[PDB]
Amino acid sequence: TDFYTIKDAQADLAIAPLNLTVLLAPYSTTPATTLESPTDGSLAIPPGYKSVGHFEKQAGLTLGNEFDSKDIEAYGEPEPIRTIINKRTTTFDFAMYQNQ
Amino acid sequence: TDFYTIKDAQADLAIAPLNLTVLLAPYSTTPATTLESPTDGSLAIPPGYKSVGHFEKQAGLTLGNEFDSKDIEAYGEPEPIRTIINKRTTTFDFAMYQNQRNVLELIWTQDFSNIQPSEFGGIVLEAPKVPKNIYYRAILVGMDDRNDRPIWLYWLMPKVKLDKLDNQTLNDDNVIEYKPTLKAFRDDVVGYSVAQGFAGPGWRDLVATAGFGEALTALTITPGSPTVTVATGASHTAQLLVEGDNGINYTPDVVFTSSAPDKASVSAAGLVTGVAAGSATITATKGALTATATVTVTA
Amino acid sequence: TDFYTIKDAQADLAIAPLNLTVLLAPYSTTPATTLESPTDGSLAIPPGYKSVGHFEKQAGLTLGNEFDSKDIEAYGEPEPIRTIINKRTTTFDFAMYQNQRNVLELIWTQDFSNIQPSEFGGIVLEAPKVPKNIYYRAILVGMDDRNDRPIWLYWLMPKVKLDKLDNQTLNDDNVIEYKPTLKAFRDDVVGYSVAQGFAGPGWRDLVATAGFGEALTALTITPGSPTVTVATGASHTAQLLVEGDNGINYTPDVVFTSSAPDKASVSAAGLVTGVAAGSATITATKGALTATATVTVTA
Amino acid sequence: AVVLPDWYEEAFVNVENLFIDMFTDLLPDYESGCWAPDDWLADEIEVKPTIWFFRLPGGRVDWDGRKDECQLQVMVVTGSRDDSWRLMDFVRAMLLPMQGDKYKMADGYTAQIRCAGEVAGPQLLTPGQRIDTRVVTATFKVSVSMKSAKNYKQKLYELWQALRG
Amino acid sequence: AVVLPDWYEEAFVNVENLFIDMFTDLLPDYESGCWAPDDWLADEIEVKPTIWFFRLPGGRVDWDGRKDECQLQVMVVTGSRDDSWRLMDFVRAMLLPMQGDKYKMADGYTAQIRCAGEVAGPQLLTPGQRIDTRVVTATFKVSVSMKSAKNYKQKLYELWQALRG
Amino acid sequence: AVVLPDWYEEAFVNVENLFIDMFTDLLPDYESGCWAPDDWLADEIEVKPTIWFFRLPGGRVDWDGRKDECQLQVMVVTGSRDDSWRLMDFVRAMLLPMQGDKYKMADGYTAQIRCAGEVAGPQLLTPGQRIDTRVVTATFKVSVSMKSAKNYKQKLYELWQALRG
Repeated sequence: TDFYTIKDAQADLAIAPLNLTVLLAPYSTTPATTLESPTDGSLAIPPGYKSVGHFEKQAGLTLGNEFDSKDIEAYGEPEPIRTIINKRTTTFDFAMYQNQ
Repeated sequence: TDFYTIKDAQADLAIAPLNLTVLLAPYSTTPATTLESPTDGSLAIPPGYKSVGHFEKQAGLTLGNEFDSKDIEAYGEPEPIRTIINKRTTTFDFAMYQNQRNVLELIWTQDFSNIQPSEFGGIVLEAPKVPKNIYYRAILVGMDDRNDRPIWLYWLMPKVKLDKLDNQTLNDDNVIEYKPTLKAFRDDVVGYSVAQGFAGPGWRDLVATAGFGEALTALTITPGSPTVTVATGASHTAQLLVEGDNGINYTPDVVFTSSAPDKASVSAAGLVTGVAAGSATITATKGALTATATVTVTA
Repeated sequence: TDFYTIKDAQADLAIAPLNLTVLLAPYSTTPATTLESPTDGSLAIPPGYKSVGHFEKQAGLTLGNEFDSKDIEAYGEPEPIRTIINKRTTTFDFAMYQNQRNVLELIWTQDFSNIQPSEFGGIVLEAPKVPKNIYYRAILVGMDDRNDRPIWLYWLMPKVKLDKLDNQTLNDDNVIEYKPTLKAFRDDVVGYSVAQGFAGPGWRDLVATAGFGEALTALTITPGSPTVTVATGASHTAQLLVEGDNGINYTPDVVFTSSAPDKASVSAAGLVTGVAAGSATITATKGALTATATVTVTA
Repeated sequence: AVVLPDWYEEAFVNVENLFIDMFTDLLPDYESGCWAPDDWLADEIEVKPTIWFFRLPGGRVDWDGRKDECQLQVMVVTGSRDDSWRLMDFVRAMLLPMQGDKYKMADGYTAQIRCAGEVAGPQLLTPGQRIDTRVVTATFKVSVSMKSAKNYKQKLYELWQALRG
Repeated sequence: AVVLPDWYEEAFVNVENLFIDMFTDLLPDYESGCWAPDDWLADEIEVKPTIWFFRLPGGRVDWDGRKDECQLQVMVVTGSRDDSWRLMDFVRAMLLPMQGDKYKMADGYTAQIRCAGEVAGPQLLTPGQRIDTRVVTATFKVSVSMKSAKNYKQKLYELWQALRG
Repeated sequence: AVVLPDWYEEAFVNVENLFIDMFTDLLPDYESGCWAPDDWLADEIEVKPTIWFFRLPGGRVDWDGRKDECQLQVMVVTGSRDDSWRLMDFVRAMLLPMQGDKYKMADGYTAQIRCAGEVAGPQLLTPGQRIDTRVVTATFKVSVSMKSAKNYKQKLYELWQALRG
């Protein structure tokens, strides 16, 4: 065998979002289940989502993730037993330019 | 004496994993005891381990180690007595690039097996209400090649789990990168949390120098005086298995030369097919060491 | 006077360990009291100490020190009274490159002596269930050479143990580096936790200047008037041992010249084999100091 | 021309070709290219406007990131300084606000300009032998996504495992 | 040639030779080398395509790490700019995705390219005396593992302890 | 030659002399030096191999640390590029793994090379007037311990306290 086959690097599954857009909507609207048009298979953003305009190119969104790990140890073991996660908070920030 | 001998720097035991690969597997699979093929001594990853694809070259994997030191002092001493270690946690992280099902399953701590794409090939991956506790069996395979003889240096962590995940910057000049920090737990079946391993013909060369097993001093071929038939019978062919006192089968490494190929012809693979009814001496040709044997032919 | 004399900077007592080597030994061996051969005054590492091979050149060992100061103040003073030190811990770390048995044993805190390679030279090194408490005897030998006379500067820590381990980055441009931080404990047999030492002809030159022992002022040769036989008898040859008031044997350093080589010939090694029956004057030739002796020959 | 292997397909777009096509579509009459044509140099007193795009060493390619970064130098040549500055302004307004923009070249392939920043600003270069032409030059840093990051390690291994091995 | 000591074995691979062999296997008809051959310079109006590899001062060798890093400059010479850019694209698509790849040279030794990044991007150089040849040049940072990190300190010590000592 | 004061002894080793002696011991027939001899320049068509060592401005001396750092340039001149690359490989394999290695020069003094790293990698330089010689040059950063860090402040003070004082 040859070693490069083990990795099996597709190299075409690395999708880079080249024009990232943020569309905020009021809490009264129906949340979007998907952005695929049922009849055409095309991008169909539901009404009520209004873009916040252009933001800083070099900064971009920083989609953050935080984990609350609580590795419960009952009677003492060299490794924790049933390491659970309490909370997972997702945050993202962007430097908006538009004065909308 | 001279001082450079004291260090005794081999300088060839520094194996660098040049193509590191990570192979996650579901917890239902059987953990891999070793990555060596029993019948051939080659790389054989067991089925069920799927690669997570390519990750960032410049960052690589940061195989971290943490020690919990509890130096118990009883009645007051200038130095601690019986300094023990409580916990040793092994963690490793990598910046994946592939948007595969297993990668996203690991990131979101969910099972996306039942996620059926829409009629237009569209999928949505909802995050779980509570982050699930999903365990994986991971292997970190790396290959360093000496000439054409590779060294497969690998780790066997059988109960890894995601611990943290770095923030993702979504610009136009970089692709989305997932950087989870997997933490290796101690599986109660295999009894270990991590196991470094080496394999390959390069390791067959370097194992004696590395200090594992007895030193290579003698070489023997198991059939003392085999007999093969000129006719195409059952005993037409035979196999030569040169094996040193180290217990390592050196047959692929050792090339055999026959003084009288007319009677018995033996190639570098130790083929004992033979040519004519007679007795031929076979000399196992190696480097600093050599082995000798005699092969007879009789129809 | 002039001010430069007050400092009295030797500038030659700055010994740099140019080839630092770390030698680890099991706890069952006898710790090394010194690295000086009693019979020859040469570097003699005791058996059982095996080097950990080459490590990173640019980083090297970082022999750290920690002090626990407890300035006891009883009733209030502008400065503390009887400031004491609780613990002095000596630690040193190095980035090993060799994938030897002892290196991996130290990293994994296990004994891989029973690890038998497979028939194809494949080994797997499982991590222990609980990190074992394994002690080692360590020597850190460095050699600085003046002309052709070396100075063997070394440390003697007899009860080291692995404390922590640095995270490992597995890229393609660098080999795997193991960077343990050994901590030196106090052995109850030898009574010390660390012992710096100096040895070699260079230190024979520099010891009087360093300030150890009496100053080099006079030299003497122990046989006042030896007699050797012209014939090949038992007393055919004798030995000259020039020794200063410092108590250090200066025989290899001092070259002896014979005024009358026809009667007795003495080489740079103080050989008293002789030529003809007679009395010859042997003058131990050194630099600022000189010694004189007389040797007689009679069959 | 060049007989490349049959199994090989193009992986990088031609930035110079892409912008030549873009500015021949934007400005049809004015000729843009990567070179000074022999017939364009024939007339100097009444010189026709032209735009030149030159790929320059700059930026780091990211094969894993499917990004091909390069420094592009745009040389606007007209018969008047005002015309050269107007054309350079047009080029800057076309290139600078690009962010993930798609463009279908003459080859029928739709490229994608990730970003286009300016490294060195415009400047009116001193005249050379061609004395009646005013040239305004600027350098842009153009990042464009590759056609495909597919590697041909399999063919490379087959080559030396069939010839030598 | 050069009579090296009997106890010395080669420790570094020839990066130029390795890539010359690789691109003579990949491109059989098109000639690649480390030099401009005298017979290749004979024809200029109808010039045959060629590729030149030049080792340049760049990167730091790591003897302890068994790594030999160097900067490799690739000069693609064809009779047309489009052909030169196509061939340079082929070369970039070959070298760039390499990571621990192995290749058996004509010497029978299987090398191992650790990585191959790009320092200076491709560019079409201005013509010189050879006016009909379009050359595209690029520099790559190539790291390849050494044949053996074994040192010969013992032989040097024997030499100076037998001659002088 | 030069009449130095009677109380002065050498404090630094000659790095060029040390390596010239080392590579005349390693390669007896091939001549090495710090200069191009007049008789060596006499033949070009059949040129004998040679190695040139030049000390260059580089590295900081550390008198207090008993260290003498310098940049050494090695020029391998042979009649063939393959021979030059082989000899440069030999030189690199000798110099690079050095770490606290002692060597007894022709003067009878045993030096000690602290370390030897490569600053600029090997490269084949374009031919000059001598057209049939292929030269491969590479610079190394060589650190060697001093003979003695002893200072002569006593003599310096005595001088001006006897003459002027």
